[PDB]
Amino acid sequence: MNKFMAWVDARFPATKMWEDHLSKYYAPKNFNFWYFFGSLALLVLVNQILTGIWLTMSFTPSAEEAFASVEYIMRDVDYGWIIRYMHSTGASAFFIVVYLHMFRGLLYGSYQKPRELVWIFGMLIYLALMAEAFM
Amino acid sequence: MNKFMAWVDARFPATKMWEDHLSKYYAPKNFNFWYFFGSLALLVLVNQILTGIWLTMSFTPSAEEAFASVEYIMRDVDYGWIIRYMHSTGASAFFIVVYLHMFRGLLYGSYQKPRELVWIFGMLIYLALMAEAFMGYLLPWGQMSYWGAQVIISLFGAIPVVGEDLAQWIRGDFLISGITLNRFFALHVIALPIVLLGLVVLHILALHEVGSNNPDGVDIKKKKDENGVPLDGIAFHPYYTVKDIVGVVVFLFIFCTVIFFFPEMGGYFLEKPNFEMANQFKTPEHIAPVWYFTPFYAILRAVPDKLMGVVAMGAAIAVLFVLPWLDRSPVRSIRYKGWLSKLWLVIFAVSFVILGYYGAQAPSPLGTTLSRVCTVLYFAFFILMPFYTRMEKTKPVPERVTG
Amino acid sequence: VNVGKIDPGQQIIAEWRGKPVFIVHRTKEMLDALPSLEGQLADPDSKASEQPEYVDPKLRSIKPELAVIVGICTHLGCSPTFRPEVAPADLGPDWKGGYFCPCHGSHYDLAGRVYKGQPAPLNLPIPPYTFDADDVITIGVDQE
Amino acid sequence: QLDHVDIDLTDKAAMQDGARTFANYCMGCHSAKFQRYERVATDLGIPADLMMEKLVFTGAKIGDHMDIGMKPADAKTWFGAAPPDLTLVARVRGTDWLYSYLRSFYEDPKRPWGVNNVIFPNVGMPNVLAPLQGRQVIGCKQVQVVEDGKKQFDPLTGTPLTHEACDQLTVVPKTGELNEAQFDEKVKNLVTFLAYSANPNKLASERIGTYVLLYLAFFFVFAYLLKREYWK
Amino acid sequence: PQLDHVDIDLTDKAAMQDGARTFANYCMGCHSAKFQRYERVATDLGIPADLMMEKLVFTGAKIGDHMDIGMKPADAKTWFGAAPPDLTLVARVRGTDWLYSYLRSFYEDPKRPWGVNNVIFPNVGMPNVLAPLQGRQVIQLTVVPKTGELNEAQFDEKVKNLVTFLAYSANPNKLASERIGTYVLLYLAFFFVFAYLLKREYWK
Amino acid sequence: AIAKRLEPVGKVCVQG
Amino acid sequence: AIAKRLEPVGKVCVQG
Amino acid sequence: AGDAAAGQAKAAVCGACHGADGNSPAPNFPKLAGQGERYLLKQMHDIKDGKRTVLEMTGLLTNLSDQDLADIAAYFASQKMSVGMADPNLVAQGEALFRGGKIAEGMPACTGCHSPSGVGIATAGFPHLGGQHATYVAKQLTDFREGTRTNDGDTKIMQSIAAKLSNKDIAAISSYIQGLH
Ligand SMILES: COC1=C(OC)C(=O)C(C/C=C(\C)CC/C=C(\C)CC/C=C(\C)CC/C=C(\C)CC/C=C(\C)CC/C=C(\C)CC/C=C(/C)CC/C=C(\C)CC/C=C(\C)CCC=C(C)C)=C(C)C1=O
Ligand code: HEC
Ligand code: HEC
Ligand code: HEC
Ligand code: HEC
Ligand code: HEM
Ligand code: HEM
Ligand code: HEM
Ligand code: FES
Repeated sequence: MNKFMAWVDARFPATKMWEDHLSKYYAPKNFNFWYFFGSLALLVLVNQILTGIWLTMSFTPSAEEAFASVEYIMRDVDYGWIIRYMHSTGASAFFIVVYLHMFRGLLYGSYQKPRELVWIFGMLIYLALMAEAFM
Repeated sequence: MNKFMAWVDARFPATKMWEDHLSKYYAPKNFNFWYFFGSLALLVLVNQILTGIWLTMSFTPSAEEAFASVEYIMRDVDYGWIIRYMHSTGASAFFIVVYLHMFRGLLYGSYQKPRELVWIFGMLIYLALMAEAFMGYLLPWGQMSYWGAQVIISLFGAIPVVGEDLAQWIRGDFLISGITLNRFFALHVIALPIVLLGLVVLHILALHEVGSNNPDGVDIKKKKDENGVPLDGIAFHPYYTVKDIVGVVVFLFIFCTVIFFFPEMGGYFLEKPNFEMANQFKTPEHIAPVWYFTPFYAILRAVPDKLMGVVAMGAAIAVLFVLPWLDRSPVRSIRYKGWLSKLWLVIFAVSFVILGYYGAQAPSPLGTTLSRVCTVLYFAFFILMPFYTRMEKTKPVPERVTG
Repeated sequence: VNVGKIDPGQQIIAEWRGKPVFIVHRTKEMLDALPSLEGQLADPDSKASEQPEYVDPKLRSIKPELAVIVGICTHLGCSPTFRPEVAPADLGPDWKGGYFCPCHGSHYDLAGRVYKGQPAPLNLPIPPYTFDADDVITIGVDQE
Repeated sequence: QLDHVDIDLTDKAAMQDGARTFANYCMGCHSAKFQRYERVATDLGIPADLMMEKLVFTGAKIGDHMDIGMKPADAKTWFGAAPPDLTLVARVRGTDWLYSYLRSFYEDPKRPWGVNNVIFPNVGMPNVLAPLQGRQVIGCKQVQVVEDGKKQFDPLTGTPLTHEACDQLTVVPKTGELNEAQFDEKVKNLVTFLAYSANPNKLASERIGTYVLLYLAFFFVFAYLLKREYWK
Repeated sequence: PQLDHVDIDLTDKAAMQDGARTFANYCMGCHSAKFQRYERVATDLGIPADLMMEKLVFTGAKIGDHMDIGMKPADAKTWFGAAPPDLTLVARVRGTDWLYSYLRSFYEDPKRPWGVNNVIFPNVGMPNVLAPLQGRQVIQLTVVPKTGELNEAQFDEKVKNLVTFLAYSANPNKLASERIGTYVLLYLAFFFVFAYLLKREYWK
Repeated sequence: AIAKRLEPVGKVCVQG
Repeated sequence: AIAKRLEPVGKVCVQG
Repeated sequence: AGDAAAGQAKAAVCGACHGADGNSPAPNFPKLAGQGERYLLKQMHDIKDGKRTVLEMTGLLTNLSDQDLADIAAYFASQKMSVGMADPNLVAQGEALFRGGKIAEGMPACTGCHSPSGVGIATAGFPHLGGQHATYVAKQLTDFREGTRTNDGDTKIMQSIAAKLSNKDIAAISSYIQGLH
């Protein structure tokens, strides 16, 4: 609503953030296949967080029950098998999408100036992802 | 380094954020004892996150091992007892600091325009905190844990039609069990911490959008010098950063005193019956909530009807959301509000404290009578606010903050 | 639970949902005495207690012969002791059989209805059970 | 009405006697499963070999938890109530409650085990310390005379001035190994050991907290100076 | 080693029921299926609960209990030299072809502790527990005539049904997984059409 | 049909 | 000293 | 409560098998000396009513009234059970079982209900065991294990406990109890 957004904007940077980041933020118009993977990485991260939260509701992090709790998710929890498969295939898809993202960076020199910090934060993300996936 | 910061600033608005939020961010210079509690809430949230992460390294969210895992932390893990007491004392101190924070908001009318969204985000934070603490208290899987969770989730059985189905769906079982334990553990360890962090981010962002209130309720932004800095404004960094450092040290002194000398705090920070393992078949002689939930409990216990009791308990928290529109005072600070506002704030604080005090004990005749009276007064503080904020005569707010 | 093998005046203990369910074969004289016990029960009609809608309000069972009561004393959830004796010395002369809670002295009749002025505030629970056959019952599925 | 007991957690001998009492008279039905023999020996100053030989009766290792063979379900069936784990009982009930409870057993033929407890009426626990205390009954004995708190002692001998009361716990003479004072000390040592078991980090907690508070006072001095200065 | 291919049909309720019978009688003596419940096996195999309790639950367990066994892993490891692994997920650990070739590849080998060896699993610690059915198989594997209840085809059918039940046990969600995935993919194609049309409209 | 398909292997002779 | 303090309650009289 | 003074006279017939003071000389006869009065009275009532079958006592308690039984039980409870001697080759295992039970099998230690010194709990009815003849103790443990003796009540305390004792365990623990004091 117009009145509601006027009320919010006087109290929150809602419209300003929207118009600085998504609207009125002018990206190059020639993005190709290789530029899908940042948004896809975001989606896979959200999927990992959600599915992992739901797995944590049924997982037992003990050597005696971890495997048994995973099978409990697969068999006793309604649709728990779906959530577990979303999570595992989502880890694999996270690395697929992230590798294609990094390779886009390699192809188009997106690490070069002025995007050195973007690349370094991406590499920190990749290290965190490696550690996260291993654990 | 100058060159390093120049390199970063071309690629990251580090200096811009620092000068927009902490330095060159001019807060009122007359903050007092009551303005220490936002930074202390941040400190307690960080403490809870760190100590909870470390407890999770050793905790087992199963009904067969939760209590045993807590004792494993308390005895087998090196300094694990320290981390556990930090977490329990930090939950209690989170609620202490947050209640004093909210009472500051009440005292100085800091929920009023333009800080309505700040207040609403703060109330969402409070709801998230209550959910987080309730779900954490189940994790130890003691008698108090199990039975408090049982009663609190049976409350969802009071909804007239879908109540029982909703309660069963929340529990994940036909009773409170290890399924409920693991579910609440997952919610408490990730989901609600993420929600709380996001809500705190939104809260601070809204505040920095509209600027801080002050004890005098004076809009310092009205009077600015030739540089555009408010006359009664000082940079948050370094002045309030050092002030908050002093406040943090004092809070840590109290916090560590409790941790290392009175971690149970007379059975209020760590309830005695919760040191007994959960027993589905024996309930404690008297089951009571953790102290920071006791007031609302009293309200729920003050209503003879079950569904109306649940509704009243929910409204006791929901009315604080609409508080910004209940206050029709022309002034913000209680210092310049009329006698009626001061009297009703005193009544509300006393009623809240009495409700907490009497909800922590088994029902008694005097206890029940005072709980009902204090429920009436607690709801009247809000319901009558739109009226007694207009009937009263308010003092003229000074142009410049006092001090 | 197969219940046709319970001789008159004896009960068995089934385990349902972790809780102990007393299944009692209530003989005649006990069912004759129960209509005379309404003067000592706090909830004789089980208005505030917990029971299915298909059990008789007074006998609190699907049929008077069989009494299915979750043996969990309302006050603090202790298991009552089954005392079918007429007038035990320590139960007083007014006793007519029932359940005596040993932890804090809560009393119930043979229908699970709590006595007046005892620690137990409500009657003993009646679990949802049905009669698959005249000699067998299912504790956990409501009667059709 | 509970009786106060001054429990010295720094008394290694008292805690050792309490541990012996717990291992002999209590671990028959009660576990201390949240507590390891190794830690108990380390904190009580008992050599590991001595702990193995004297306090570990169940064939467990030194690092094993103080588990017992009696299962909670079996014991609940046998006694009418499961004997709770006693590792944290000092925290659950407090030391004064335990001290009064273990000395409040008196013969009660109406009860399943022939005894009742003043502190814990109708408790399902048998009086397992009867051989030490002796037969205790609800009878008539001499109790100090008190009038609105006016407690009368003998000015000369310093002993109480007493009158007869017939609702008091009295130990039948020559019925137990220990007299009233000796059984009091036995129960005190046992409750001291239970208090240690409930909170084994107490002494270390006090030491670490003292150092933490000293550091925090130092840091407060510096932060206060950095605040008051820089606020001029 | 070279495995024999077997076409496992997870829709064959009769075959899975025969495999469950064989698993309960000949395999649950040493192997648990502790990660699945009797109730779910009955539901997925079309076995009535009373029939499942009467015919396949020998341990005294309830219908809703895991298919546990008395033989503890430590005792079995001591006795056989190797612990009989839980077989709930063996069809995923080894595959149905490997199981089919393994259960038919036991031959007599006196040098071995149990008098048998396996072509698929050399020096395996399993006794040849299906010898009564297959008969005496000796080394190329050949069955001594008139030594087992079943012929080669009948024993192959028995092993196929058992392996089918094992395959179901490893993946009890496979049929529901395909059914749900069909609808999910249909909806995703439907939504892709709309998303693509929206993108095409905006990018004009 | 299913009952025959699930018949236990072990058959026991019993007196009478 | 500790050993005397920790002596088990039950004493068993053994042959020889 | 019974009268020990009169029980002594009333217990003369018993002394033929249990000894004059209740310290039987023959291993197969249990020692009644020092046994809990409640337990002694319960056992005598059980044998009267057939709840416990002692063929050697057929008809001996039928003519004794309740007060006579109480007096005899008081007289025997007023004595002191003599302590026997444990077999050195068995004392270690018996002591381990008595004091610790079996954590793995979930068998309780005997030191809880029967004292660490084996004196039992007289008020609770837990029998005195220390000094009891090894043969009699082994026979009672076997009878509990096989259900021959069932007068321990509906709770089946000792039937359940003895179900977890092997024959070697029974022999060792009986030998240890014979010397326990
Ligand atoms: C004695 O007793 C008592 C006490 O105690 C001792 C007491 O204390 C008290 C007092 C009590 C208090 C005051 C304490 C109060 C405490 C509380 C408030 C605790 C309450 C806590 C609970 C009971 C928890 C309840 C939780 C509920 C009901 C919420 C449940 C939420 C969920 C389950 C979430 C559902 C999950 C969802 C929605 C999945 C996510 C959805 C998606 C679609 C994910 C995204 C997927 C995709 C992207 C794929 C689809 C793609 C799309 C959309 C297509 C387009 C693509 C794009 C992405 C654009 C009382 C009265 C008492 O008497
Ligand atoms: C050393 C001799 C012992 C001490 C000290 C305690 N016990 Fe026991 N006990 C037993 C049972 C069956 C119960 C449950 C009774 C009931 O719930 O009504 C108990 C209970 C206790 C308690 C109460 C704890 C509480 O939170 O209420 C305490 C403090 C306690 N016990 C201490 C049985 C036995 C038993 C079997 C014969 C033995 C040997 C002991 N208890 C020994 C001790
Ligand atoms: C005890 C007499 C057994 C019975 C009956 C059955 N199996 Fe077994 N099995 C047993 C042992 C001791 C082992 C381990 C052997 C080793 O050397 O490790 C096994 C192993 C298997 C395997 C291998 C699984 C794997 O390696 O991952 C399978 C596939 C298997 N067993 C299947 C199986 C079947 C189908 C049975 C009934 C026909 C059966 N086993 C019975 C011991 C025993
Ligand atoms: C020999 C003819 C006996 C005489 C005379 C009496 N009793 Fe005895 N009794 C006898 C035996 C062989 C046994 C052991 C039975 C077994 O199961 O092995 C007993 C046992 C008892 C007991 C039980 C002891 C215990 O459980 O610790 C009691 C209490 C008892 N007997 C009492 C008793 C009394 C009162 C007698 C005189 C009236 C008496 N006995 C005589 C054999 C004989
Ligand atoms: C808990 C209560 C226990 C414990 C842990 C053990 N026993 Fe004992 N026992 C118990 C009761 C209530 C009784 C009385 C049975 C009755 O009334 O008939 C007994 C009895 C015995 C006896 C018989 C004594 C006699 O006949 O004179 C024996 C030999 C005995 N119990 C032995 C025993 C052993 C070896 C135990 C540890 C393995 C043990 N008991 C534990 C109750 C309890
Ligand atoms: C980048 C984010 C994440 C990645 C890449 C990731 C990756 C993985 C992987 C590869 C597994 C192994 C799954 C398997 O092999 O079965 C796993 C397991 C698990 N994850 Fe994560 N994860 C992420 C985030 C999370 C979060 C946020 C949570 C909880 C909130 C979580 C909860 C779990 C749980 C409970 C398991 C064990 C259950 C299971 O294996 O399915 N994960 N994760
Ligand atoms: C606002 C933040 C939080 C609050 C208010 C809170 C509150 C609580 C409370 C009151 C308990 C009960 C402790 C007891 O009485 O023993 C608890 C337990 C627990 N909490 Fe949280 N918590 C918070 C955040 C977290 C986080 C972020 C984690 C993990 C990432 C966590 C992990 C745990 C664990 C593992 C336990 C069980 C161990 C224990 O009880 O000490 N907590 N919490
Ligand atoms: C629980 C975690 C919370 C954190 C970390 C937090 C953080 C902060 C901080 C740092 C400030 C600025 C400094 C200060 O005014 O103290 C602030 C201000 C404020 N907070 Fe909180 N807050 C929390 C919860 C709440 C709650 C529960 C409420 C009210 C329901 C609330 C309402 C407010 C308001 C109205 C202000 C600005 C008022 C003024 O400027 O005087 N906050 N918050
Ligand atoms: S357990 Fe029944 S009255 Fe308390």
